[PDB]
Amino acid sequence: KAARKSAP
Amino acid sequence: SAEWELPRLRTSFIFQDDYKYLQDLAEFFDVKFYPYSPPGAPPVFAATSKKHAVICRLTQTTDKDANPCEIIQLIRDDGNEANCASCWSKDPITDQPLLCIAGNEGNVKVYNVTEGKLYRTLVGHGGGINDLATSPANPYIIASASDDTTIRIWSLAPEHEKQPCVCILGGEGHSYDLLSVAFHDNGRYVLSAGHDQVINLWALPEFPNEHMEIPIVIYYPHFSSSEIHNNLVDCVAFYGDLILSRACHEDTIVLWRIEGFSSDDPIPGPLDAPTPTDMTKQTRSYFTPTVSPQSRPAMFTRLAQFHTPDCGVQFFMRFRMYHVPGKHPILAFANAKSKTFFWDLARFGEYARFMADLKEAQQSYNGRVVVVDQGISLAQAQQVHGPGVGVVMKPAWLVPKVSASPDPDSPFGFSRETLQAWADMYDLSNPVGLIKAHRSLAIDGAFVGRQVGWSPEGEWCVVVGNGNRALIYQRWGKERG
Repeated sequence: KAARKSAP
Repeated sequence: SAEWELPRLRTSFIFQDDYKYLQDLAEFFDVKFYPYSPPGAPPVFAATSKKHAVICRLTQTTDKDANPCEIIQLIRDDGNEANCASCWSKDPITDQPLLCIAGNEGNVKVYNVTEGKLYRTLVGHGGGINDLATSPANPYIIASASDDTTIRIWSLAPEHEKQPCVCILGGEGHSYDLLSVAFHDNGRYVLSAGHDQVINLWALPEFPNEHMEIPIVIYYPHFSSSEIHNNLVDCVAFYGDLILSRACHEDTIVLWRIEGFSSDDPIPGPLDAPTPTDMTKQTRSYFTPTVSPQSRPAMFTRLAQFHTPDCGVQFFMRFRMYHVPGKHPILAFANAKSKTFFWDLARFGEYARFMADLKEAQQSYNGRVVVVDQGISLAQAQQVHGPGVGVVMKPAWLVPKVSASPDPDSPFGFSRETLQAWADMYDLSNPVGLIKAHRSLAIDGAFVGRQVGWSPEGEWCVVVGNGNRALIYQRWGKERG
């Protein structure tokens, strides 16, 4: 769904 | 020999956590090789974490156990901001290396790295800086992309010291935070992209060699599109006149071109730029060709898509091309699930020549085609099989598992599975196809790639990412067995 910049 | 050789993992390092007290938080966001050293000099890169710049020299070793990587400088940014962007410049008086670092405070810090000193600060942006690029035509010209939605162009030349902002790329081209900025080789065109899903190409004017009380403001890009991708765009580059870009959620690097764009043509002026007159057109271009059966001709053409599986919902991941005269152009990118991918672009052309020849021969000789590896001449293979048989020379790197061989043990042609596997990697006939990596290397651990760098001679490729990790791949090594 939402985009993420940080590492998982 | 060995122009076809692709890299292998040689060295890796983890640099100490430097952000946990201020998601796991520590990352190398950037890596850049110094580009202004003399030919043959040992290559130097800077890796930029949230709080540090780690400057390393690479030296080729004869000992597989020796460490080719040495850290010759380590700078801490002792401010209260996280960095994520770097580029190299040079002191206009001493010619010494300058490392530019920027992050969430919105200033460009310019460091004298050999002396461990702040040379100057570039102040002016209204938000965090996400990317920096130095002009290939002028090492004193730097572009920065920001959350303030603008690009500022700066000059470190002495004549602009009082007012180093030479140009602002503003107006309404962009509506949200910028993630990526890139210069053309000629230094007069700039690509920008970010969260608004727009990729813009801008034409820069010539900047006078004197004090500028105000920057030149550009209100309109000469090409604009939000149509190449369907998601935020976090990495844009020129490849000659062609364009490479990636978006979030897509698992591709897209090679495309602007129709009618050639850097051999004169540089258009600011008032040649198109304007968004109709809010329903999501692409506009000054460059558009006049001849087409469409009333509104196509303004861009998708050319190919490099398959980059398992990036998921991750963004801020950048790819890099090695592009130097006399060596093969190589694309490199690491995904969000512990893999590094490589494509040697010169393979495409040989594969294409080989399948054209193989297709020609199959038609002319009714499938009676024998393929022989290059490295026996064409002329002498033709004597051996006789004039009823087609002979095709096949590149040595193209290794087995246009019509397929009739049966498994036929002397002519290749199995369907051979041909499919090759096509997956090398066939460029489908713009919405997915090009499998020519090389895919696994990484131990959980690693998200942030940036890739290549040494001037192409023998090293450094991929950096999360956990402050650096992976250094090598080819054409001197290691003795």
